Amino acid sequence: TTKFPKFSQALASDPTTRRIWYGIATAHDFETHDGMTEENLYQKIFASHFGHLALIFLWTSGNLFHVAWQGNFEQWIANPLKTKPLAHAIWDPHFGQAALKAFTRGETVANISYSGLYHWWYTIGLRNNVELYSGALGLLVLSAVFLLAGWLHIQPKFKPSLSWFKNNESRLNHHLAGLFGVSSLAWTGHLVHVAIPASRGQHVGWDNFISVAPHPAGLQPFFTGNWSVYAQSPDSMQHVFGTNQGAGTAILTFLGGFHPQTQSLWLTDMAHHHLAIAVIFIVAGHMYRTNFGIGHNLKTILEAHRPPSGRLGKGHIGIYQTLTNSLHFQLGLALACLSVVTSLVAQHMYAMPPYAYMAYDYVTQAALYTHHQYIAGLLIVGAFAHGAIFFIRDYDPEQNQDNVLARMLTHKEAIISHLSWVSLFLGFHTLGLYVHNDVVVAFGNPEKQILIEPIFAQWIQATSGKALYGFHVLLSSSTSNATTAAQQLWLPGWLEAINNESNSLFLTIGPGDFLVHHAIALGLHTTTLILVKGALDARGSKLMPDKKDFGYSFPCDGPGRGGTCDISAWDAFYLAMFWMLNTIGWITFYWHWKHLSLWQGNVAQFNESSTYLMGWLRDYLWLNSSPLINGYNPYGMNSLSVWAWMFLFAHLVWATGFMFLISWRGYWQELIETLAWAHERTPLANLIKWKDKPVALSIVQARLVGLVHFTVGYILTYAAFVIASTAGKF
Amino acid sequence: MSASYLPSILVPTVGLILPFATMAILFVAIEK
Amino acid sequence: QSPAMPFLSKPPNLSPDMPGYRGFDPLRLSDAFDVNWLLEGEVKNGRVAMLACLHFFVTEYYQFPFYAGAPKLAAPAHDYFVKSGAMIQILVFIGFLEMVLHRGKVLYSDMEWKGRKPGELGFNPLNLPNDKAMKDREINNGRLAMLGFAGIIHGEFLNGKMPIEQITNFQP
Amino acid sequence: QAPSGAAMPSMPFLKRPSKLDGSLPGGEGCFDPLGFTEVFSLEWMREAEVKHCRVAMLAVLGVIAQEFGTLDFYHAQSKLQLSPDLHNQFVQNGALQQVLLFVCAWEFFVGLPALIESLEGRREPGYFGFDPLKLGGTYGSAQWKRMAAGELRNGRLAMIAFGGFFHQQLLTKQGIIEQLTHF
Amino acid sequence: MITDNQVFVALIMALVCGYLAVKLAAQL
Amino acid sequence: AHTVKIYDNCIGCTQCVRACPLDVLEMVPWDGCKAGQMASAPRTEDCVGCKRCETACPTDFLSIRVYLGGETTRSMGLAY
Ligand code: CLA
Ligand code: CLA
Ligand code: CLA
Ligand code: CLA
Ligand code: CLA
Ligand code: CLA
Ligand SMILES: CC1=C(/C=C/C(C)=C/C=C/C(C)=C/C=C/C=C(C)/C=C/C=C(C)/C=C/C2=C(C)C[C@@H](O)CC2(C)C)C(C)(C)C[C@H](O)C1
Ligand SMILES: CC1=C(/C=C/C(C)=C\C=C/C(C)=C/C=C/C=C(C)/C=C/C=C(C)/C=C/C2=C(C)C[C@@H](O)CC2(C)C)C(C)(C)C[C@H](O)C1
Ligand SMILES: CC1=C(/C=C/C(C)=C/C=C/C(C)=C/C=C/C=C(C)/C=C/C=C(C)/C=C/C2=C(C)CCCC2(C)C)C(C)(C)CCC1
Ligand SMILES: CC1=C(/C=C/C(C)=C/C=C/C(C)=C/C=C/C=C(C)/C=C/C=C(C)/C=C/C2=C(C)CCCC2(C)C)C(C)(C)CCC1
Ligand code: SF4
Ligand code: SF4
Repeated sequence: TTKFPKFSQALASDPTTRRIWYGIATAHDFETHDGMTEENLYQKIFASHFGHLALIFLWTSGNLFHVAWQGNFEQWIANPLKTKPLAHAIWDPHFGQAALKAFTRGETVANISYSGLYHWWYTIGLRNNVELYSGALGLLVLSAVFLLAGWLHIQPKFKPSLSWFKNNESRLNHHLAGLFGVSSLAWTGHLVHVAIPASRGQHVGWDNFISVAPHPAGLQPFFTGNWSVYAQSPDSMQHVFGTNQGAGTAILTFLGGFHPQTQSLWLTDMAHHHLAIAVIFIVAGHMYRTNFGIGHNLKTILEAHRPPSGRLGKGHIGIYQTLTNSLHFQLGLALACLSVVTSLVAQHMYAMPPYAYMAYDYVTQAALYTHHQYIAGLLIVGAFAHGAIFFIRDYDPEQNQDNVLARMLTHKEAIISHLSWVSLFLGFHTLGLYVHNDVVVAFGNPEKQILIEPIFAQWIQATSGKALYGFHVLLSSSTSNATTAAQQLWLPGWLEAINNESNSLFLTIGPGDFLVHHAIALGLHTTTLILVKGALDARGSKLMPDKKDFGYSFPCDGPGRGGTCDISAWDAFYLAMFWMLNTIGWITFYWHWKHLSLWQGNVAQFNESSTYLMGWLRDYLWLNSSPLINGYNPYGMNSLSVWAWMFLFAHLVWATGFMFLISWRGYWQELIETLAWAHERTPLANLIKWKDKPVALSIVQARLVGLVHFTVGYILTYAAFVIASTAGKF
Repeated sequence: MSASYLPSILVPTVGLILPFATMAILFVAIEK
Repeated sequence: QSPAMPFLSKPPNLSPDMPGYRGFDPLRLSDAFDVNWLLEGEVKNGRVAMLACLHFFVTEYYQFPFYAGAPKLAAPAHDYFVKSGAMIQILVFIGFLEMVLHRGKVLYSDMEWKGRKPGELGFNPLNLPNDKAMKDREINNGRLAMLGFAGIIHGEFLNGKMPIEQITNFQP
Repeated sequence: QAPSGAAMPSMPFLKRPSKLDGSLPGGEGCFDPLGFTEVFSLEWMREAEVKHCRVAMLAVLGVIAQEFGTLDFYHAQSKLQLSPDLHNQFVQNGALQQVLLFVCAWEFFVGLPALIESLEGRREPGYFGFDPLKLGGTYGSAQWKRMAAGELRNGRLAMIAFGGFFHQQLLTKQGIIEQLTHF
Repeated sequence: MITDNQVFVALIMALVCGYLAVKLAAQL
Repeated sequence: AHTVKIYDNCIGCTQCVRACPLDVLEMVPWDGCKAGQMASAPRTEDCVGCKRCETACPTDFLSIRVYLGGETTRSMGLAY
């Protein structure tokens, strides 16, 4: 604790540049820090959590403040379909005059926003820059508060005990009823009091919200139980959003489908959704036994779920202790569920646009889908990484004897071998069918293509009421008890939306959609295979039966026993990242091309070209690259210059990653030795001495540095393309 | 914007002065 | 315990020997930073603000003949002499003085106080009495000048009005 | 019957809170049935109570004083002091903007240092040693405790009173003094 | 439109977050 | 430094000691195996962690095990 890093004496004693790198890379692995106790670990994490939350509120503050100060929110409200929202001003003294003009948006040099903040803020009732700014100040206070809380809870009297941190039943009650439930109840309050009034051109703010009742009938219906009153007189189908013209009085409805003007969910549906959700969460958070002698014990629930056959051995006996005592098990489950939520957000927000006019902001739609699927992809890789770490660091076989978790390890070869089978099957046949299609199309015979109708997915569209395919099942059947039950509620609005081919609600699907879905299945299964193999072999294999003794991350076990490069569970994380990027690539390529085709009104292009891979390269990548790569050229530059420059930058970063991934350490260490030699023997230069002996990056470090360049290049390349291709085209 | 001078002060600060100060501070911190 | 704020404990790193000590440090910046640096920073920010307050007071019934036809308002003046190329000569000259007075050790890491208490830069040509309560008189004038200067420039930005015109009979 | 050991004086059926021993100036009852002091810092809660007491007391007197008469240059259109209408006016005037600045200044440069000192256990919550006229006496005397107990009892009453003030004015749309005079 | 005063009020509150952030950072 | 451990299944074949390019290891008398000798790791301050010893060990699993630890001038194989 007398040289960086203070938390590792083993690193601090390292006389080489490795000390600095490993200091940075291990700074947050609190468990492995010198003299770390379980109590200090939890308390450090809790305080770090306050830091991270404060960061989220400062970032959000920044976005509100920049739009308030430098944006065109007020001008965008006036004309949301034509006006481009501004992110923030550019001040760059490297700009030539031509670049200042190219990026001039009105009277300001500025970036256009593709984050959808204007659409969201406008939908939730924000109407002017002073309201945004008030938001910014409000969130600076929230940041400051969390920084105070963070600071308080690492002061001796305010450090919570380990028993506090392992109070599962209490945290679940509060998080369900309070964090989810009451937040959703309070948010309902915002929609009913502020957002819905704002949608009907009625200003409700801090100035008047005490006096201005969000419904004419007040709270008399709510206490008399005459709740139908709140659903009467919804906004007409002629309602001009932000105005009273065709406005209703309803605050809670079940209209289904879209506001025809804003092509977004009804605010009164979203109000009533959140009321329903709030109640479900408040009830759900009264499940678990705290201090009042009612509710469930989570251990008692788990221990009871042992099938009497003995087919799951001891069932869930021991799982309670295993989960409660492992932060990595907890982080794994949390990342797994959050990943799924992030993917569901991506899928549901494009299909059922919540925000006024954002269906028309094509760049924002594409940006948001892509952003969230890459976050979801990172989260699920992380979930499995912490699954693997859990197995090495926290899993005790003796405490999990013959339970569901121990039984996974018992048949790991059955699991891995079957994931291998499904991956091989999907890979052979998906690549096979695409290559069949490419060859017969290349030979001028597209009628010889294997074009398998996605009839199961088409049948599901028909169950939700899509008439197009000729199936008359459930909601697409007039006589179904499913149809008749919903006819007076959401079904008219929903059927209108689902049978409209202009929106993204249950897009029409054909053979193109069949093939890419099997590509997506291949990617999910293979990424899963790598991560699961990583987790189930983390503790040991036939090649390294004592792997758990070497920990999550180590270079290898040397060239003996045939050679052991990339044997650590960390190496499975490293390999899975490539497959995650590849898979999210296929997903987001598919989303983007399907939407470009829809938005152009040339669905036929996607339908015909998507069934062979040259179609993707030519009609998606090559065709849509033109606006991007002409951001600058010999004749001049335009506002896409920054995406053109970023695009090349990202290709460079991607390719630089290959150096670290392909060329390994020994080459570099030998080269550095000659440079050290040269420096010491060069006059004048040799008066200057390094304090840290320069060495080549470590074996694992280069995998990480290579993967970061690869990942950054991968993401920035696609970001520049998906933005510039969409912005350039519309 | 209203305070259109501010980017002329803060972008150099965040972009040149503060990164040099931070690099200088971290250099001394990791070399002592 | 703190003389200025009895309800708060005394700032430990502060001492009564230091000039202008009231034990006033509610934020405890004397814990965060070396007192010798803060002390040096205080007197300097003072000495600079002192000259800044005089600058505004003199250039108002005068403005040196050879620079005549320049606005005496803070921001317009700054913009004029930067365009002129006078402020860049002053910047390098102040830069020169800073290196000369501190004798190379200019960094918070480097600056040292071997045989000099904070503020003692070895500038006493008239040879007036230093080691006494005269340091507290410099500090009080410096502290007042720092708030003074802040009051001038904010008055200059608010209603575009002269320092001496403000104290006649005006309200917004 | 009563509980076995030490019982809460204010509620003889409930057990006495662990931290509240009856010694505090305005805490003879040891009144904490919901058990806030069992989970929260007493020094924090005391600082908050005394802060609320002093803000509430000024605010209750402020309403009464502003009702009786307001200054001319402050063109107060609303006669209801705890109305949104009046609050909104003196935000736009910049009057509440000015007192916000010096309240925020106090809280950041005085109140927050003062709170942190109390959590460390080097300051009695609420103590700023402000007694120019010496209407309390020596710090820690029986006279000081009587005034300390008096501060809370007056403050707790003002805190509740301000609830009555706000809510009654919101229904009736009448002054607190106007309501007393007219039924 | 956001006034010079509003931008500077934001900056002092961001300064306060800076102070509180450094306080937390220094302790963690 | 690296940690080098010898487990009881060592058959005293000497192959790890012959393989070690840093002279970390030596053979010591021992009654536990027929060879009458066991590998020993007395000079692990000189161990570079090359695992030539493990490569040479014929037992299943290994009787000699190298746990890479805290890096030093010596362990990093630096001639500067
Ligand atoms: C912000 C207001 C506030 C705060 C922070 C405190 C804080 C405190 N009070 Mg005080 N008290 C208050 C208002 C407050 N009081 C008022 C208005 C009265 C008059 C009724 C009292 C009467 C009182 C007595 C007689 C005693 C205390 C005592 C205390 C101390 C111990 C109890 C506790 O932990 O806090 C309570 C923490 C809170 C956050 C307040 C509760 C707020 C929640 C949201 C509940 C809302 C209740 C609502 C008004 C309906 C009440 C009806 C029914 C449920 C009873 C603690 C310093 C004890 C002491 O030791 O004195 C020094 C003591 O003996 N208080
Ligand atoms: C009402 C009681 C309550 C509340 C409100 C919270 C709230 C919180 N606690 Mg918990 N906590 C509680 C009681 C409570 N706690 C109790 C009693 C215990 C002890 C038994 C704990 C023990 C505890 C620990 C040990 C930790 C927390 C942490 C947290 C924070 C989690 C991070 C976060 O901000 O999530 C925000 C969550 C939501 C907003 C919920 C919804 C999120 C899902 C994914 C919905 C999808 C989003 C939705 C559609 C909205 C979209 C918004 C917009 C962009 C359109 C959060 C502030 C962590 C922390 O960070 O502390 C600093 C932490 O480490 N708590
Ligand atoms: C999840 C719940 C939630 C969320 C995310 C929002 C979000 C928002 N609200 Mg809404 N609102 C809500 C619930 C919510 N509200 C509830 C329950 C009501 C009561 C029915 C309102 C009534 C309301 C009004 C009257 C107004 C808003 C406005 C806003 C916008 C700016 C808010 C701001 O500057 O505060 C910054 C954030 C904080 C201060 C966070 C910390 C929260 C503190 C600790 C709690 C105190 C709440 C509040 C700030 C002050 C209470 C006032 C008091 C008289 C009751 C923002 C979009 C304003 C707007 O401009 O609309 C477009 C506006 O005028 N809201
Ligand atoms: C809530 C989310 C969360 C939390 C609390 C943790 C916590 C932890 N993780 Mg986990 N993890 C997560 C999500 C999370 N992770 C996700 C989403 C993934 C998938 C990516 C992982 C994958 C993962 C692996 C593979 C490992 C961990 C490890 C750890 C431990 C800390 C390692 C460390 O010191 O980091 C320090 C981190 C760094 C020094 C990386 C710096 C930032 C990177 C390189 C991005 C650089 C971006 C670049 C600057 C942008 C360029 C811009 C361009 C324009 C130029 C810690 C327990 C490690 C561990 O030791 O556990 C045993 C470990 O090996 N995590
Ligand atoms: C285009 C690039 C590419 C391709 C085609 C593959 C293919 C494969 N990867 Mg690999 N992978 C890649 C890049 C690629 N990877 C990258 C960049 C990484 C990061 C290092 C990985 C890391 C990785 C890991 C960690 C894993 C995989 C696995 C797989 C297999 C997945 C299942 C499958 O699809 O089986 C079907 C097989 C194919 C599609 C391969 C091509 C088969 C060809 C078309 C047959 C050719 C026959 C024909 C007659 C021509 C003969 C030529 C002649 C000269 C003999 C598959 C062999 C996993 C696995 O092995 O699962 C079982 C696995 O765990 N990959
Ligand atoms: C926010 C980050 C930032 C900012 C504000 C700048 C700003 C500038 N850069 Mg850029 N630059 C940056 C990051 C940044 N750079 C990075 C990360 C790189 C690496 C890719 C570059 C690579 C780069 C190159 C290769 C060049 C620039 C140049 C410039 C200048 C062009 C405008 C001009 O015509 O001045 C013309 C010059 C002047 C008006 C003279 C002023 C020069 C400085 C400010 C002297 C100050 C002296 C002062 C007394 C002491 C302070 C010194 C220092 C501590 C600030 C401008 C000062 C050009 C330049 O002229 O630099 C000298 C140039 O050739 N930059
Ligand atoms: C807000 C504002 C106000 C501003 C008034 C505010 C409070 C006053 C602040 C100004 C301060 C006090 C100047 C500080 C005096 C500085 C002088 C210039 C010192 C001379 C040189 C000395 C003596 C030392 C050097 C030397 C030392 C080393 C010793 C020897 O070697 C000799 C020399 C070589 C001289 C109003 C009231 C005008 C109203 C307006 O409306 C708004
Ligand atoms: C809205 C807002 C405004 C004002 C905001 C703000 C000031 C409003 C303040 C409301 C407060 C003070 C209500 C307080 C509620 C009063 C409670 C309910 C009293 C306790 C209940 C009893 C019953 C318990 C006592 C007990 C009982 C059981 C009896 C005994 O036996 C024992 C004890 C233990 C004493 C404006 C004006 C700024 C405009 C802006 O536009 C928006
Ligand atoms: C007063 C005044 C002025 C000034 C002002 C200014 C200039 C300001 C500034 C400001 C600033 C300059 C600010 C700052 C800020 C900062 C912050 C707010 C930060 C944050 C942070 C956080 C939140 C976190 C972090 C972390 C990490 C990352 C690591 C460790 C841990 C932690 C978590 C801590 C003028 C001249 C106008 C004049 C008038 C008056
Ligand atoms: C390795 C490991 C780990 C990790 C893990 C993971 C990462 C996982 C994940 C996983 C996942 C990621 C999962 C998922 C799943 C999902 C599901 C299970 C779903 C289902 C669903 C359903 C059931 C549906 C239904 C429906 C439909 C379809 C329609 C209509 C409606 C309804 C609702 C009826 C842990 C940490 C644990 C620990 C250790 C080991
Ligand atoms: S790892 Fe290499 S240096 Fe170390 S004992 Fe084995 S052979 Fe010798
Ligand atoms: S190679 Fe293995 S079996 Fe042979 S002496 Fe060395 S440790 Fe023992």
